[PDB]
Amino acid sequence: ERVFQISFFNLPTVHRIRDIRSEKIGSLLSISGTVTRTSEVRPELYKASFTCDMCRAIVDNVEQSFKYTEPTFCPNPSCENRAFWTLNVTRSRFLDWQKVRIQENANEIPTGSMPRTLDVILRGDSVERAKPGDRCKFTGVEIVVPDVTQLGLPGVKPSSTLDTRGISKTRSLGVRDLTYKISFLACHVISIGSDEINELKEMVKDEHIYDKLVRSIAPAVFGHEAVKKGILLQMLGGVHKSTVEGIKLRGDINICVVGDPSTSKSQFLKYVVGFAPRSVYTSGKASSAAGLTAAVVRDEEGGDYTIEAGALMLADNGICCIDEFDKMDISDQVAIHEAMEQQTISIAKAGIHATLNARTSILAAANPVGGRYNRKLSLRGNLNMTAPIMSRFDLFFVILDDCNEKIDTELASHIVDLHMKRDEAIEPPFSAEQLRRYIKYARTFKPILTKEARSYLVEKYKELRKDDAQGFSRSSYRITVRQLESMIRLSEAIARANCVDEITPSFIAEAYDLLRQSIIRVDV
Amino acid sequence: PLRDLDSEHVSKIVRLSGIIISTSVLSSRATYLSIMCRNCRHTTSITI
Amino acid sequence: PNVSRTIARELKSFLLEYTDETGRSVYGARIRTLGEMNSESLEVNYRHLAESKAILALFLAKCPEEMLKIFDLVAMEATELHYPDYARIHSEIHVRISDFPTIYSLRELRESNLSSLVRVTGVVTRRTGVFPQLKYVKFNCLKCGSILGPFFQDSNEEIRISFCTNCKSKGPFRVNGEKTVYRNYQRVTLQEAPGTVPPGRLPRHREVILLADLVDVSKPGEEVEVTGIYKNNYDGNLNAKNGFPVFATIIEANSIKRREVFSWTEEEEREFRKISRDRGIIDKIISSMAPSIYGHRDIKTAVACSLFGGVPKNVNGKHSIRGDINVLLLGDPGTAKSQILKYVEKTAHRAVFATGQGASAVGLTASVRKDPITKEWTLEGGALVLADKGVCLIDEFDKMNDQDRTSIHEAMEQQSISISKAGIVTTLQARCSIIAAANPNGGRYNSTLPLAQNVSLTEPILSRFDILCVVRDLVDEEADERLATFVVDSHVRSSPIPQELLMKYIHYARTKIYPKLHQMDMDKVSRVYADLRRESISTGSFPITVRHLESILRIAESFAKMRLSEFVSSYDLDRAIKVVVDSFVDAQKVSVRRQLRRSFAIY
Amino acid sequence: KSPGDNIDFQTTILSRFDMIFIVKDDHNEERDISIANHVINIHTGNANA
Amino acid sequence: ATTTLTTRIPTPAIYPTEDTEGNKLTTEYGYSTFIDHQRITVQEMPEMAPAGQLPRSIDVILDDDLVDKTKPGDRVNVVGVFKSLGAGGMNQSNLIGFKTLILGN
Amino acid sequence: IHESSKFIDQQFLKLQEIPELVPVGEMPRNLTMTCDRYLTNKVIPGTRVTIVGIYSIYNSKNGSGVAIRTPYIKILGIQSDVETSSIWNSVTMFTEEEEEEFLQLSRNPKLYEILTNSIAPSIFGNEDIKKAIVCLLMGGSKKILPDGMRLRGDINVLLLGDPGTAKSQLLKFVEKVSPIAVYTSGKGSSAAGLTASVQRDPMTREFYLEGGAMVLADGGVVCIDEFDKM
Ligand SMILES: Nc1ncnc2c1ncn2[C@@H]1O[C@H](COP(=O)(O)OP(=O)(O)O)[C@@H](O)[C@H]1O
Ligand SMILES: Nc1ncnc2c1ncn2[C@@H]1O[C@H](COP(=O)(O)OP(=O)(O)O)[C@@H](O)[C@H]1O
Ligand SMILES: Nc1ncnc2c1ncn2[C@@H]1O[C@H](COP(=O)(O)OP(=O)(O)O)[C@@H](O)[C@H]1O
Ligand SMILES: [Zn+2]
Ligand SMILES: [Zn+2]
Repeated sequence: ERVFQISFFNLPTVHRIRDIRSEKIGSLLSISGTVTRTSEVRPELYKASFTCDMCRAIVDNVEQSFKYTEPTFCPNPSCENRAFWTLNVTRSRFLDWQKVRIQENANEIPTGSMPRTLDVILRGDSVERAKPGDRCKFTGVEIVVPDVTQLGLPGVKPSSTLDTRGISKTRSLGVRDLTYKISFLACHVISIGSDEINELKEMVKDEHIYDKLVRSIAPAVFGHEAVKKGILLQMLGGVHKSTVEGIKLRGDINICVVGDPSTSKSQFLKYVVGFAPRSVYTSGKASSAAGLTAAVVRDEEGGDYTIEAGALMLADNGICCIDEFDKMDISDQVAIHEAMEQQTISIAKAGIHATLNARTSILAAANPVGGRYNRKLSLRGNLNMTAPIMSRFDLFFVILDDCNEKIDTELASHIVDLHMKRDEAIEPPFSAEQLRRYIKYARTFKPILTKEARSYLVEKYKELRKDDAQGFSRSSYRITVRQLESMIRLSEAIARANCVDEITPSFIAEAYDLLRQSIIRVDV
Repeated sequence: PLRDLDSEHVSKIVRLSGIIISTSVLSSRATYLSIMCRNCRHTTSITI
Repeated sequence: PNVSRTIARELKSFLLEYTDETGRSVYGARIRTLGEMNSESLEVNYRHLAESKAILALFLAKCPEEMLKIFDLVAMEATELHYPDYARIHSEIHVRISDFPTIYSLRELRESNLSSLVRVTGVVTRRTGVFPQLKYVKFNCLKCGSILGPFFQDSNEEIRISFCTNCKSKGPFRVNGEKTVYRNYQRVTLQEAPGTVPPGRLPRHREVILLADLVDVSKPGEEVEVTGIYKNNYDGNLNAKNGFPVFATIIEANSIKRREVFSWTEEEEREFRKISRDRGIIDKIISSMAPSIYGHRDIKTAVACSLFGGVPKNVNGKHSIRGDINVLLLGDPGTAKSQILKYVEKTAHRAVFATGQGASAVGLTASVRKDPITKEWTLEGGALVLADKGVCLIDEFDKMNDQDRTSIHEAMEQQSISISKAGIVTTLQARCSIIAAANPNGGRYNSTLPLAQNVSLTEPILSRFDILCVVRDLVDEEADERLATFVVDSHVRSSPIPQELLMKYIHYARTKIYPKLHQMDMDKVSRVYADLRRESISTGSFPITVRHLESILRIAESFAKMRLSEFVSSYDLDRAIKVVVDSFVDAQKVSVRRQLRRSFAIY
Repeated sequence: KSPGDNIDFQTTILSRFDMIFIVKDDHNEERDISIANHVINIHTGNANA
Repeated sequence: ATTTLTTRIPTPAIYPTEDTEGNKLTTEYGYSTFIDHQRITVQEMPEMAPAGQLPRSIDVILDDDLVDKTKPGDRVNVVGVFKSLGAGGMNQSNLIGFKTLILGN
Repeated sequence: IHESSKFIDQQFLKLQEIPELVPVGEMPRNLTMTCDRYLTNKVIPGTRVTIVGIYSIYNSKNGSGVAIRTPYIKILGIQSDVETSSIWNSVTMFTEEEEEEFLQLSRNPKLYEILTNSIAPSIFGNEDIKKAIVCLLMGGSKKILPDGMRLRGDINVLLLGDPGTAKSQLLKFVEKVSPIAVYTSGKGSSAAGLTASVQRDPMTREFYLEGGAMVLADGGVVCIDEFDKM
């Protein structure tokens, strides 16, 4: 009852896998990148019993990495053929074994090269410490593995043969092709990339931090407090399991950002993907449903099937930045909306049916039919996305631009003042060094409603919906129950934002005024 | 119904119903064949 | 190992001795019921034998596969003295080990867990086969006139024999299918359930074997828990694995449970009779049609009548009259129109939740098309074939193309769907009821225009629906007093007939009751019709027509089925006629309001 | 322009059908009782059968 | 198999690359003789067919002469012998039965 | 010695559980089915059948479990619903006691007025329609003129009106009484076309006539509805 695993970590350097060189084979090496798949954890044969078919004699001492079949001695030397054995499945050791696929870091790909991938394999208690879709660091052994598909490549291939000298008068010539791939074998993993509570407490005790967060959730963007609130609130959840029936709810919040081009609306998506650890970014034209939703690899490499970490299965528990949303097709937006009519996702091919978990927020950037925002149209007409996918958005933010010289000189200054090297023009009140960790304290807070709030909230939906009587002035879309449901799950976001366990209606009035601000004029 | 077929009563007579999807080809099988040895010049016959 | 002899007699003594509550030897009940139903399975609780002698439970955990050698013999030994010659019809008894403590997530099964008993969580998917495979093996021999006697087959590997009872000989041995006897085998895919997976990881999945008539006791898409033994399945075709010798594991299932068929019975049927006579159950049933909202009875009344349907009849070999009642649900998108029929998919029997094109298990088309495994060819019927007795639930009825519109129209028109594709020619029964959900063009109801102008659909597909249900906005202080409270109550908290009796009462009626009407006084329908028919042509633009009268009879008898009457009561028509006229009148322009007063004469 | 057919269909109706029958009559008070009372005698009491 | 109607004893002779005496050889291509082989597959005429069913078709082998006088899509009548040649299954090892075809005369 | 040997025909069939009653969660299962001698060609794909058979076991060259076999049925006889749908097969060999009574029916004077009384139990009035429909089912003057330019015997009848008034119903009964009747619509129907459709056979890639109402209805009336939507 004994096996060991040993790791060396914190090596002095990181080698980008483009600079893998065969001069290092069998050496220790430091690697990092993006994990693109994992695989089913499997037994590796390690030490196993092998039994002769000719007599009850057995051997347990093993040859195991390759060549795993043929020990050279039988504990009685005489056999009618000594060399060959059968295994046993009963008396064997085994160790847990896993393959994961790692991809080159998009920050350091060569010009015009593609993001190189290579195969990296795990043994023992290091298994199940990789996670798809995120930065990882490794240390371990520069292994090499036989590869057949290199047949048809240029250059000579080295072929081995057994010699013919000094044996006489006794592929029958004995020949083999030894052509190899360079996988990696990793012994250590970490998910790269005290006085903290004395800061977390220190901020929540202060009265302003919400307004500091609103003007620091995207420091470089000028004005646009509306969207800043929206995104800050979008990083915060609402109780999804809030039912008695045993069916869950869309506790998370969805947002769309809209306006004429040359709005900085696209910058937010870069800031978010630069900042929110469970975030990813898509151009939304260059996409397919089979890349947002997980693909499958069809039972290849002798294992069973494996599931491919689609971009919208990833960004569980967070934000997907779908830039230029409207240039998606009918196919993948319906794939989305079937993944919003249910939190779940379902997949079928080859008869293998899988239902994935999902729970996600979408941040969508969209553009009018002509780019220019038609003030005189409803958002349904202007935006041109069908009503079901225009539903299930808690808010739309809309931006319209024109010359306002008092601002334009301050904006122009803000752009040009930015082009002085790393200057403080975008200095927030406080930085990410506490903001992310404070958000995690806010997440695990899980706050609750109050009697006076709910009794008052029921009247503000009357107040809201009454504005559609005498409607179609300062009103541009229908108001229905989903706006009450939107208003509920914003109540937890501010309650999380303030770290207040049991909300008061004077805070929910700020979410109500955000729903108001979101509405728009129309011509009478 | 096929749903109630079981390894129970394998090679008993079974009564069941459905829709015929397809009907393939009228393949050809023997019922008498006459046979000669190519070296013994010797003849037999087999029936099934 | 001869120690098993000690274990056998210890558990033999256990089975017969074990009194636990009221002093009863509950296994006498377990085994007599085992016998008289010809059950292959005993049921065993880990807590009971572990409370007796924990070393049995440890041995079972450590090495169940050998331990199960002993249980089946001892239970048969007990069984054979309880039932003489039971060994004639049943060869052996399996024991369903149950109540096993160490539940694992399907993720963390690893290197030591194999060759041991385990309880695991997942969702059943990809049921494939029910096939036979070996349990008793015998072979012919060519070189002598007789066979090889019975060899048992171990599940994991084949067998080979040299010896022959007449000779030692080279020539082949082959399976004597004149005697060989086969267990039941099935391959199942088990997948971790979505709602218990930590953030961002993907549900690991395993391949599961069900045996011993446990084939066909689960259907996919439900959470299932099982007791079984996990093992590496060496089975040949494995040297082909390049690189490391990495072995595909499997779970072999002992017991399988659906908890984590529904039918009417003598002790239960009769209470529905007394209930069926108690005081106006119809409006009490309309209340239990929707627990999650306050809502409104005008839709619920239509849904309940579809769930009971009508009576199909023929006029001496032809003239089919549709038993099915069909419904169209319409109104502004914010009103609940999917959730209500989502309850129907629970509460109904043989009921399907169809949707046009993708993310739908059935596409509303009858088709002949590929299946990958063996490139097998089979029909997939439309949902209207899959629900031929019951009801097809269609969401976003407007959002369909040509083909998936002509299909429903052909089904409504004449209840049978053609096939004439891939060389197969058939007409398939599609005698299925419909609840359809639709949305107005532009969302706002636009009450100043008729429904056939408000919706994109034209009158003849629209007229195949006898019942049209409409909802508009309600601005006033009712809705904001009620609805917000029922909505917020759902979040705040995290008279009707109970649901299980309700869903049972529909199935008990439909499988029994065919309520006639007798022509003593029913002629008055023609008199009320002769009024309402003529009077809508003059003041309104769209007609009232025999297709409506036809539906009045078939809606009235539904409440007679709900009443469980022998025949249509004179005022079952009074329920139906209000339910029809508030379909027609609500379908008109706001200028219809005259017809509310004119019809109030009978209301 | 319009969906479906076009006035051209005026030819195939009159030229290629050997009889065309146009069958509407207008809500006659006794007719809708005559047919109704016959149609009642269909649905149950089977008097037509 | 296609030169006599009767199942003549097979003669799997070997192409001679060496003389009986052991010498080398060369090939006099065009003092050797050749013949055209063709097979054409005929399916039931679609207007007599009980329509709705699948097509069913059989393979016709043509010797040197008739090779030039068929083309796809034309209505063709053939006469010949519906031989059932080879020995599938019962010889060699394993089902699908004998290869059936017409020798077109 | 093939030229002194005797052979027989056998056939492979597949039967699947009727899609009207199968699990909502998955595809139907099916069984490989085989039959020999005169039992061949008795059945047409898409007919509804009961098989009596030997449920038997064979080995499949898969590529399935560690050791397993595949089930099959040897048919040892077969029967059916009397004929599925309308199929071009028909019987001309009427019996002596039918001609005897059809002749006696012909010698009723009222016979035309009896059929107009007969072709509609339910429908009220519309005599001027039913009278014409009786004239339809009889065909007409089929005339093989010597130049080949034959003229149709059949007649074409159009029903037009506002809905109701049996304009669709009257076809349904015609689909009962008439030999090899077919009922379809404009735009065809689900997995059926109105008119002759050709496509390749997915295997052996042979062009063939798939189907259509006008192809199946060879020798009878076609019933069409929604005739504007062509
Ligand atoms: N308020 C602002 N803050 C920072 N950059 C801005 C602002 N307004 C405009 N920009 C400019 O807009 C560019 C970002 O592109 P963007 O306007 O988001 O494209 P699109 O309008 O297509 O989304 C940046 O180069 C930036 O200089
Ligand atoms: N009065 C109400 N009470 C509770 N829930 C409601 C109410 N009205 C609407 N809903 C919710 O809103 C949803 C309505 O969606 P639905 O109208 O079916 O979508 P679509 O308009 O796309 O068909 C339902 O799922 C329901 O849960
Ligand atoms: N002359 C009639 N006699 C009896 N019932 C009729 C008559 N005309 C119409 N109906 C009624 O109309 C319904 C059939 O509608 P139908 O007219 O076939 O649809 P469409 O309007 O599309 O032709 C039947 O339920 C039947 O009761
Ligand atoms: Zn040995
Ligand atoms: Zn022998």
